[PDB]
Amino acid sequence: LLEHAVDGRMLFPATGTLVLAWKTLAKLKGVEFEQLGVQMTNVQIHQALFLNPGGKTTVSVSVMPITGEFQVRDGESLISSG
Amino acid sequence: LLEHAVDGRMLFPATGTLVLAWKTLAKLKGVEFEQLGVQMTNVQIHQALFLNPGGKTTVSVSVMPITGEFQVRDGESLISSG
Ligand SMILES: *P(=O)(O)OCC(C)(C)[C@@H](O)C(=O)NCCC(=O)NCCSC(C)=O
Ligand SMILES: *P(=O)(O)OCC(C)(C)[C@@H](O)C(=O)NCCC(=O)NCCSC(C)=O
Repeated sequence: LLEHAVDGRMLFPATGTLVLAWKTLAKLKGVEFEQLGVQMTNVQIHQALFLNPGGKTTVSVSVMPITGEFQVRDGESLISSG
Repeated sequence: LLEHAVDGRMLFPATGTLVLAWKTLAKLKGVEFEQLGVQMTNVQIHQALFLNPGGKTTVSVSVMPITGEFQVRDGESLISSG
């Protein structure tokens, strides 16, 4: 993930919030993420996680059980929604 | 809560889900629910909840941290939203 930069700065991909919501619904459904067929709609990105070499960055996903609304919150600030 | 029936049907009050959502937000915030000023919007009572007299009913209120989307549910059935 360090090999994805934009003008030197190292950003978290915009498709990383899809594989994070897709790996959190699979857990919610008790299935392996590679055996679940998902369809995310109206995915929005409000900020950009700033990676850093030799460091650890944490992010909290939260998928609403029935309806299917998901967050990728990083504390109190939203990094993505859909 | 059993002293509220509609032609013999003992239903859970529509404002019952308002308090459950109100108390859940306070528990998420850590504050006491009586010290919290809330505002629910578009509270749909998706389906009716028939309270079981002389028994116990379970709900699974869920509030999204930042957006505020709350949801009262029982198993895989939706009972409220907003
Ligand atoms: P201002 O114009 O208010 O800034 C809005 C920003 C922060 C740009 C926000 O709306 C945004 O789009 N952030 C970046 C989204 C992102 O994660 N992009 C990186 C992955 S895609 C790639 C080719 O960069
Ligand atoms: P169908 O046409 O799908 O029926 C929809 C029903 C079952 C009517 C559903 O919308 C429903 O039960 N809504 C009522 C929720 C409710 O009971 N609210 C008030 C609490 S009881 C009271 C006023 O005594």
